[PDB]
Amino acid sequence: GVVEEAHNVKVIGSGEATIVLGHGFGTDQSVWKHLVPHLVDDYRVVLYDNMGAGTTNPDYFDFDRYSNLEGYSFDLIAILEDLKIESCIFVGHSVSAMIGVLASLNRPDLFSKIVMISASPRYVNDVDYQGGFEQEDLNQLFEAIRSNYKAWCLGFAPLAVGGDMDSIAVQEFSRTLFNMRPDIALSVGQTIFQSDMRQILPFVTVPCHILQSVKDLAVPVVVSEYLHANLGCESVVEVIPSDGHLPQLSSPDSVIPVILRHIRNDI
Repeated sequence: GVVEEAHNVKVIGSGEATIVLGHGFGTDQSVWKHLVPHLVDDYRVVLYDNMGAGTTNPDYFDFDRYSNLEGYSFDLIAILEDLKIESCIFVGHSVSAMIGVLASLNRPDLFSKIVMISASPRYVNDVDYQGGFEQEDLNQLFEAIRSNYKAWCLGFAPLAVGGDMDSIAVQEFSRTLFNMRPDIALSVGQTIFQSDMRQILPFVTVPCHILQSVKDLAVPVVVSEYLHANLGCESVVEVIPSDGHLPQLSSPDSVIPVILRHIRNDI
């Protein structure tokens, strides 16, 4: 269908047991390349790209629709409905964790579990909340994006990925990041960095597994604690001894076994 094509949907396997994987800003479904091999024997695996990813048609990026994270949640529900999926485990990386959470408020019946990787409900600091960023520094970031997108990508990618700056993962993320149309990257970056999902956390009913690197440029460890304390569902936190915002791509040996444990085992 047109929705599935537009999001580059891939479905691997069949049967009831289903896992759906959603990616974060700057990357695409390829971020899951080290996880998927360990899932396909036990699950029907669904991969898709967020609208606005470099692998998607920019003509389909409706700025009004995606001005709130709910637009992405509607896309996710649409994909699940089109594929006739009545229940899944959802694994959400970065912004996709919150997209899955929002989708679960509208259709909790569609999700049995949410596994979050590098999630945050709020990046901007206030006097009683640490998200990791002051507004002035976000403003500088947006300025840099608009000034020279390629130069910004080259400087940002090693910081986001962490580890050695010359790594394959850094190069890969730099490529997928620059693959986004610059106006879409700027718009999406603003929408995500300015988001606030804190207030809806108490309404979540689907159990959540909260995973992150101990060193993550965009997610202070206190954010995992905040999610755990404020989510209205049963939840569990595991901070991984890894570096980076895309640790399933850049540090799979330490990160993949943790993700698999949380997928396979309930709280």
